[PDB]
Amino acid sequence: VQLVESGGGLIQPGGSLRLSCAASGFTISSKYMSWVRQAPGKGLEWVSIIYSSGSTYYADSVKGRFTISRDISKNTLYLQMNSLRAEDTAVYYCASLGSGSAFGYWGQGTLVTVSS
Amino acid sequence: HHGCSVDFSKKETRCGTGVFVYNDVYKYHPDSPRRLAAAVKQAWEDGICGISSVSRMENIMWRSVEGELNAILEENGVQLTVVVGSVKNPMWRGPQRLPVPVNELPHGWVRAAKTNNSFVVDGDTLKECPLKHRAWNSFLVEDHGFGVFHTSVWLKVREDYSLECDPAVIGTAVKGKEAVHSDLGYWIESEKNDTWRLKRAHLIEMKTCEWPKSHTLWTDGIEESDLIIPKSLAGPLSHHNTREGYRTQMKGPWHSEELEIRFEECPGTKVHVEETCGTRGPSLRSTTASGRVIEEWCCRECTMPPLSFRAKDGCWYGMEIRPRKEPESNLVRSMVTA
Amino acid sequence: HHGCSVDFSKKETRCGTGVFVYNDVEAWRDRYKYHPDSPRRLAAAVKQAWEDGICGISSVSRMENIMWRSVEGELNAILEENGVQLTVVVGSVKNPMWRGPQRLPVPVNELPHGWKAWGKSYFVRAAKTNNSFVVDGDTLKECPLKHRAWNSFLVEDHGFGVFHTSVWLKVREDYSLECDPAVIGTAVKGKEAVHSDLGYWIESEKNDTWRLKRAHLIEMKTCEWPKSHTLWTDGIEESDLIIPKSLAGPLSHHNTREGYRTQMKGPWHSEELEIRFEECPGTKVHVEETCGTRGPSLRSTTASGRVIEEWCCRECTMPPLSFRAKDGCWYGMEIRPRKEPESNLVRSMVTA
Amino acid sequence: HHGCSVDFSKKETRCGTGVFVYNDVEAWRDRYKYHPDSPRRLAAAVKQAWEDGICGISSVSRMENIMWRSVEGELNAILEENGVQLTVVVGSVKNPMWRGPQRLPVPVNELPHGWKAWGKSYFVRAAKTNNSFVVDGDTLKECPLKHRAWNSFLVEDHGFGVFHTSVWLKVREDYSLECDPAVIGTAVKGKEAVHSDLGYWIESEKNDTWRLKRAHLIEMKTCEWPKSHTLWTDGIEESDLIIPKSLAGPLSHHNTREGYRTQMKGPWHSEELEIRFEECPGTKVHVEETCGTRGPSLRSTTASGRVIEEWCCRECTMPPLSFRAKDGCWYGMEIRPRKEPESNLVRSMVTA
Amino acid sequence: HHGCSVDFSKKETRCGTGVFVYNDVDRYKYHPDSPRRLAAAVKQAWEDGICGISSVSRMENIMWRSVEGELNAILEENGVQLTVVVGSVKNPMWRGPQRLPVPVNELPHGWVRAAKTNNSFVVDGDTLKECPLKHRAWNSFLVEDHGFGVFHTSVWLKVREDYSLECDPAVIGTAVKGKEAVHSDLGYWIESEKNDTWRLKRAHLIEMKTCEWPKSHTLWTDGIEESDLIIPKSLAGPLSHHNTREGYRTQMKGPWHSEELEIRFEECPGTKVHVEETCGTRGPSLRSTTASGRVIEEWCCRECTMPPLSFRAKDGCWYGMEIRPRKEPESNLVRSMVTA
Amino acid sequence: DIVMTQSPSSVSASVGDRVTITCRASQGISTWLAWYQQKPGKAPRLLIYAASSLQSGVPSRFSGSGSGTDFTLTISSLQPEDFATYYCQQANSFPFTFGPGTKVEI
Amino acid sequence: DIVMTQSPSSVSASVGDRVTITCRASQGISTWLAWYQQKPGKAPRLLIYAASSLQSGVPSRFSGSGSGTDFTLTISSLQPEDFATYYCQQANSFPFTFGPGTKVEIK
Repeated sequence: VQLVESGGGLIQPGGSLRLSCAASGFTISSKYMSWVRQAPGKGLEWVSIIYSSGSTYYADSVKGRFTISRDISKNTLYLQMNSLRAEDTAVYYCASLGSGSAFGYWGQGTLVTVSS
Repeated sequence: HHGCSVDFSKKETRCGTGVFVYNDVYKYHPDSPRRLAAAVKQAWEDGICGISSVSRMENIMWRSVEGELNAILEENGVQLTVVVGSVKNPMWRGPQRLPVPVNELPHGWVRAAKTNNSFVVDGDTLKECPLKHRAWNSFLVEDHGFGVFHTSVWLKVREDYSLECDPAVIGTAVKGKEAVHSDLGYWIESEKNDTWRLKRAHLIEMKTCEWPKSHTLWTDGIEESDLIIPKSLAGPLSHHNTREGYRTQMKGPWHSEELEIRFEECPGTKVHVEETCGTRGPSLRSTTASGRVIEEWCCRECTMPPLSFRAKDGCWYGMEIRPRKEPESNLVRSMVTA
Repeated sequence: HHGCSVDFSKKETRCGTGVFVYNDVEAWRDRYKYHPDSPRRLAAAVKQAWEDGICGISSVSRMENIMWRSVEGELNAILEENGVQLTVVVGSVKNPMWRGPQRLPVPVNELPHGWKAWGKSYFVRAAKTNNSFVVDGDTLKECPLKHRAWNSFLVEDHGFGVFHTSVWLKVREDYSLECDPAVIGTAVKGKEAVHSDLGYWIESEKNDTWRLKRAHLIEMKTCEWPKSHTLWTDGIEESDLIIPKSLAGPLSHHNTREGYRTQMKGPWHSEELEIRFEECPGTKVHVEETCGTRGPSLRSTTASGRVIEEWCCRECTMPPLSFRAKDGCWYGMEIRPRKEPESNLVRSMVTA
Repeated sequence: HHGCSVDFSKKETRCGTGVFVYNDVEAWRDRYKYHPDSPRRLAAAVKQAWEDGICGISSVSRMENIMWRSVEGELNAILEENGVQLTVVVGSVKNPMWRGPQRLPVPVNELPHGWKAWGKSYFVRAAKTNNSFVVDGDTLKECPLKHRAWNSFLVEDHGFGVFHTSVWLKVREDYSLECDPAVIGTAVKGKEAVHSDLGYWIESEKNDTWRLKRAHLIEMKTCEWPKSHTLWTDGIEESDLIIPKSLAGPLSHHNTREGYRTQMKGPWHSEELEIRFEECPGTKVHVEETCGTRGPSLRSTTASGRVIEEWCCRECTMPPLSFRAKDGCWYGMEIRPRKEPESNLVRSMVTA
Repeated sequence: HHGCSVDFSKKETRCGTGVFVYNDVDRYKYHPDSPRRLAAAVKQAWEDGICGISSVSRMENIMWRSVEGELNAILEENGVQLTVVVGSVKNPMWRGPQRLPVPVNELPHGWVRAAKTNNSFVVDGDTLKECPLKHRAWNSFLVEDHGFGVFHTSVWLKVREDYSLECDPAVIGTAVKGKEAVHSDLGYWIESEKNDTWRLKRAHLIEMKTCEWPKSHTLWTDGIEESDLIIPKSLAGPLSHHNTREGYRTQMKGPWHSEELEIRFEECPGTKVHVEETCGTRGPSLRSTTASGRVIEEWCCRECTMPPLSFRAKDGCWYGMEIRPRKEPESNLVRSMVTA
Repeated sequence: DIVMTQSPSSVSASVGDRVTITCRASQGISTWLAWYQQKPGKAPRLLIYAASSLQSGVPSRFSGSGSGTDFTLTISSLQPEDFATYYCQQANSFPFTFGPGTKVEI
Repeated sequence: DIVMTQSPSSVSASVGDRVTITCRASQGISTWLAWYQQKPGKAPRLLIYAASSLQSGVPSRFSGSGSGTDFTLTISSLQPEDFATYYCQQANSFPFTFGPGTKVEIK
C-alpha cells in the first residue's frame, strides 16, 4: 500500500493550511488513519486519529484548532490546520494503526514552515 | 416493525409502527466449518496460541462449535486441538487478530483425538498462552445476521483491526424523560430529575471494547473522568453516564459475574456527609469476611442516596464512601482496576 | 412499557419490556383534551401580558395552535366575567414558523372569578371587544413579530396515541430556545436510526458512512433540537447539516450527506415536504465541473408546467437531493439547469 | 387475511387467518387518493346530468363529500378544456343527510379532450361560470332536494386503514336504496356483537336477552342497511328498533332494548352523538305510572345552563336512554321532566 | 381486541382495535363443574334410569375421555358400584331424549386406580345394545360465564339445568367483511361469497352434529326455506341465505357417515359433468371410484349449475345428490347408507 | 499523560557487537509497547509490537522483552545498515506518546 | 461571524440636547439587537432589547428603532447620568458579537 502527502508549504503565523494524504492499494474507510509530526531536531508527536467508524480524537495541544476528515470518493485523508503558531512547524506524516495499537504504514512526509 | 404496547400505570393501550428496543439482560454460525479451521490453522502457524473473548456471546459460540471444529481439524490431518474454558471478568484485550484465509480446507462438510498442541480459547490458562499472544475482537455480525426474529446469528472473520464493540447488537433510545443504552450484555438506564443522570445499570459481563459514538446520546462536552462506568469497560461517552458528586469508578468490584449499580444504602447501613472523612480508594464491601456488618460510613462531598453495587456476594460501596470510625484495614477490598 | 412486535412472514410475535418510539407524524391532533394550567390563571397571565405590551402569540408548532383553538371560547368567557376588555383571536399557521422575542408571564394571583376546570359545558358566549390578543395568523400589521410571545408552554403530562386523553400544560418561568423534550423520541438499532417528534420523522442508514436516508416534515419549526435527545453530537460542523440548525434540525452526523452543504434556501414555505435522494420524474442530472454555483432551490417544472430535462452539479453525489411538495419536485441548492437559463424557473424565496 | 392478537395482562399473542373487523370510525378519510370512474367519463356524466335537469348532488355520507372536494378542481379543468359552461361547487354536510330522487347517468361516450388519470399535477385553475352544479351545502334555495341526485356511486376497490392507498369508484346503472356493502363489517363472538361501517359502530350484549349496549355515530345517513350484513333478521318488528330504519339502522334483535320503542324524534341534527344507557350528571329517573306520555327528545340542561333534576317514565327500564352530543345530555323519547313544564326546555326539531 | 393483520394480495399491513374471528378447523384441558358434583350427577342419573351419554361434539368426547379415570376413582372410593367406560365416536352424532339431573349436594367424600364393575355407564361408543339411544342423555353442559376466550387454553363447563336443542353459543363466531363471510365454531368452517348473489363457496367440517345453529348468530335469517339449505338444518346448518347455491337443494343423503368432510364446487379428477335434460332423478349420493378402484367418467344432471357440488371425503370424492351417470348403471357403484 | 524515558542517549558499537536499549514508562502500560527505527531523512519503521512480536519483513536479529514499566530492545549482531535512531511508544491509551530517542553511532 | 460597526466614535452634547447613535451589521438580522450602557469601573447595563423594547426600570427617554441592517438609538433629554459608552450587540446566532462602542461626553 502507498501513502503520499502533498499540500504543505510556507505560511505566516496565524494563517491556515490544508494537508492531504493519497492512499493506494486500500480504501481509507477500512483503517484507523492518524497524523504524526516531527519537529526539526526533536522527537515524534501524535496529533490526531480518525476511527474506521468515523470517530475522531485529538491531542490537547491542538484540540480546538486542527481537524481531521476523509473523502471516500477521492480516497484521500485531510488535515485542516488553523491559527498556526511557532511551535506548529514540523514534518507531518500520514500513518495507519494495526496489531498492538501501533503504526505500520507511514507516508513520505511533508514539511510545514510557520515564519514571518 | 408493527406492534402494540401498554402503559400499566395509566392503563392505556396503543398500536402502530416504529422502532422498539427490548430488554434482554441463539444457534451461532461461526463462518464455516472448512474456513474457520483454515483461519485457526494459519493463526497457529503465525504465532498466535489462543483467543481472548470479547463477550459471553463469543464464549458460547466457541463452546458450541469446538467439537465440530476439532473433527474438521483431525479429518484434515492437522496436529492441533481447540480447548475452550470459562470466562473470568474483566475480559482484557488481546493484541493479535485472526487472519482471513485465502482458501478453505479441501476436506470436510464422529469425535476427535486429543493432541499435544492446544489453541486455548478464553480460560484459566495464562501460562501456556500469555495475553500478549491472543487474538481479540476478530468477528463481525453479517449484514442481515441479527434481528428481532432470528434466534440464529451469522458471524464471519473480520479483515481489519478495530477497537469498538459490534454495532449490530446495540440499541439505544430516549422517549421523554427516560433513556437507555443497551446491548446483549448491558442495560444502562438514565432519567431527568433536575439534570440527566444515571439511574441504574444492570451488567452481566464486563467487556473492554469501546462503545461507538454513532450509538451514543449527547457525546459532546463530556470529560472522560466523570463517567460512572469507565470508558475502558465499554461505558458510553455520554452525559447520561454521570451522576453528581461522583467520578469514574476505576476501582470498583469488576471481578464479579453479574453486577447491578443502584443508588441506595446497603441493608442496615447509614451514610453521612462530613468534611472529616478519608480520601477515596478501592471499593469496600459492607460485610466483613467473618460476616459482621459495618453500620456507619462517611463521604466528603458525595450526594445522597449513595452509590452501591449489588453482587451475589454482597453490597459494595462507591470509592467515595469510607468507614467513619471503624478501621478499614480489616475490610474486604477490590483487587482490580479498570 | 410492555409490548409485542409482529413478523408476518411467520405469523408469530415477540414480546418484552423496553422503550418504544412510534411514528406519530401525519396523525390528526384534533382528538385530545387540553388543559392549560387553569382558566383563571391563564386569564390573569394573558391580562398581565397585554398590559405589559405583548400583543399576541407566535406558535411553536401546530399542537399549540390547536390548543389555543380549543381554549379560546372559555378563555374569552372567563375574561368577560372579570370585566376585562380583551378578546383572543386565533388564526392559522404558515411556514416557516418564525420565533418571537417576548415571553408570557406567570402571575402572582389568579383572577378572583370563574370556574376552576376546563370543559365546563354551557357558557354564555362572550361579546367582541376593541382589544384583540391575536394568536398566530395573517395579521402581522396591527402588531409585528417583535412584540409576540413564543415558546412559553411546557408539557407536563400527555397521552398521545390514545384519542381521548388529557394534555396538561403550564406556563414556564424562564426564557428558552430549545424544543419541548416531552414529545421527542430518538432511537437507533443496528444500521437504522430515527430522530422524531410530533411533526418530524428523520431517518438515517449505515452505508460506507452514516448518512441521511429520508425525512418527512409536516411543519417548519424554528426551535432547537435538544442535545440530550441527539445521537453523535460531537465533531460535526453546523455548515454540513442538510436540515439547518435554525429549523430544529438535529446537530448530528446522522443529519449529513456526502457532497452537500446546509440547505438554507430550500422550499421552506410549503405546508408539507418530504426529502428524498432520487431524480424528479422525467429528469436527468449530470456531474460536470462547468456547472454554475449553488443558489436558491429550483422547481423541476416551470410556471406553465413544462418539465426541464437536463440539470448539472459540480461535485454532488448520485442520487440527487430533491424535495416533494404538493406543487411537485424541487432540487437542492447544488443542482442547476444545464441549458435553459434560470430566469424561466420558479425559485425559493425563503431563507432559514 | 393473516393477523395476530395480543393480551397485555400476560404479555404474549395469538395468530391465525380469518375475518377481522376494525373500529375505523373517527379517523380522517381525507388521506386517500380517490379515483372516480374517469375524468372524461365523469365530465360527460355531469354534462348529461345538467342537460337532463339534475341541479346538484346530495351526499350519502362524508366520504363522498371528501371525494368531490378532492376531484372538483380537475373536474372543472376538464370541463373548461371542452368549452362547457359549467362549474362544480362543493359545500358542507349537515345532518341528517336526506335522500334525493334523481340518479347520475352513465354516458355512452366520454368527452374527447383532457388527460386519462386523476392526479395530473399542474393544471390551470379554471374560470368561474354562471351555471353551477352544487354538491350538497347550504344551498337548498337555488335548487330543491327533489332535483338532486343521491346514492349514485359504487366502490370497486379500497384500502381503508392504510393512509395512502387508492379508492376506485364507479357510476352505477341501477336505482338502489341500500348502503354500499363494500365497507360494512358485522361480527358476533360469544356474548358480544358489532354492526359497523365507515361511520357507525353499534355494540350488543347478551344479558337475560340480547339487547343494545352502546352506539357511536359520527353521521346520520338515510340509506338502508342491507339484510345480507345483519344478524338475526327474522321475526323482528320495525316498531321496536332503537335506531330507526330510516337512518340506516340494522333490522335485527340486536337493535332492541326492553321498554323502549323507535326513536323517531331524537336529536339527529347533531354532528356527532353517542348512545349510552345511564343517567346524566345530576339527574335522577324514577318509574312512575303518573308520568306523561312519550314525545320529542329533551335536553337535560336548560338553554341558560340550569340542570333539571327529576325526571320520570311510565314503563321504561333502568338505566335510562341518553344521547351524549357536544351540547350535552339528551334523554330518550320516553323520559319527561317530573315537575318543570316542557315549555322551559329545548327539544329536537327533526323526525326520521 | 388489539392486534395487527396483513393482506398478502395487496401486501398491506394495519393495526387497531376490533373483533377478530380465527380459523380453528388439543390445546385445552377441560374442567367440568367438579369431580365431586359430576359424580353425584352420574349416580343420580343411573339411579333414575339413564344408562349412558351420547356426545354432542368432539369437545365433549375428549372431555369425557380425559376425566373418566378420575371420575371412576372418586365414584369407587366413595362406595358406589359404577364404572364409566368411554368409546369412540361415530358420525353423525344423533340426539338423545334424556338429560342429566343437577344434584342438590355433592358426594361427601372426595377431592390410585379402581377395578372393573358389572354396572356400565357407557359414554359414546359402540355399545348400542346394553344402552339404546332411547335411554341416553344429550346436550347437558354449558361452557361457563367466562369459560372461553382467545387466550384461555382450559374450558370450564357446568351441568345444564334446562332442556335445549341448540348448540352452545359461547364457541360460535361469524363475521362478514365486504364480499366475504364465515359461519364457524369449533367444528365447522362455512364460507360464502358475493358473485351476483350470495352463495355458498366452500365448507370444511371435522364432525357432523345434530344440534341447531342459533338464530342470534346467523346472518340473513328471513325469507329462506329449509328445502334450500345445502347443509341441512338437521345437521346444525345455519338458516341463512349464505347456505344456498343456485340449482341445488338440501343434501339429506350425503356421505355423513364420514369422519371429516370438505365441500367444494369442482369436478372430481378425471370426470366430466354435463347438464342433460334426459338424466335420472336425485337420490343417494354416489362415489366416483367403484369398490374395485375403477373411476366412473361420464355424469349428468337435470338442471344443476356448473361447477358441480362435490364432497371430498378422506377415502374418495363423492358427488351431489343431483349428479348421475349416463352409461354406467348405479346398481354397482358405492352409495351412502345414512340420511339426515 | 504517560511520560516515556529512554536510555542511553547515545551508544557506539562495532560490527557484530551486541547492543541494548532500555525504555522506561511512568505508569502501568503493561505489554502495550512498540519499537521503531528512524534513519536520517526517512520515515520511521516499525520493528516490534506488543513488546515481543516481530513485524513481518524485519530481520530476526532484533528482540524485545519486558512488561509493566521496564522494557528492553536488543540487537544481537550489529550491521552497517543498523545505524539509526530508535524510539519506544506506548499504545495503552490516548494520547499515544513516544520516547526521547536513542542514537547508535560508529 | 457577523461584524457590527457603530458611528460616530464620540459625541459631545449639552444637557437637554438630543443624541443619536447608529449601528450597522454585515448581514441581515432585523429584530435581534440590544443596546447597552457602561460607565467606567462598572458592569454594562441593558437598555433596549428586540431593537425597540424598553427594559424594565430604565427611563422612557431612551428609545430604539430600526430593522434589517441599520439600527438607531435615540435619547430625548440629556442628563448628567447619561455620559457613558454605549454598545450594540446582535442576538441572531452564535457567536454573539458586540460593537466597537461610542462615547458620549460633556460639552
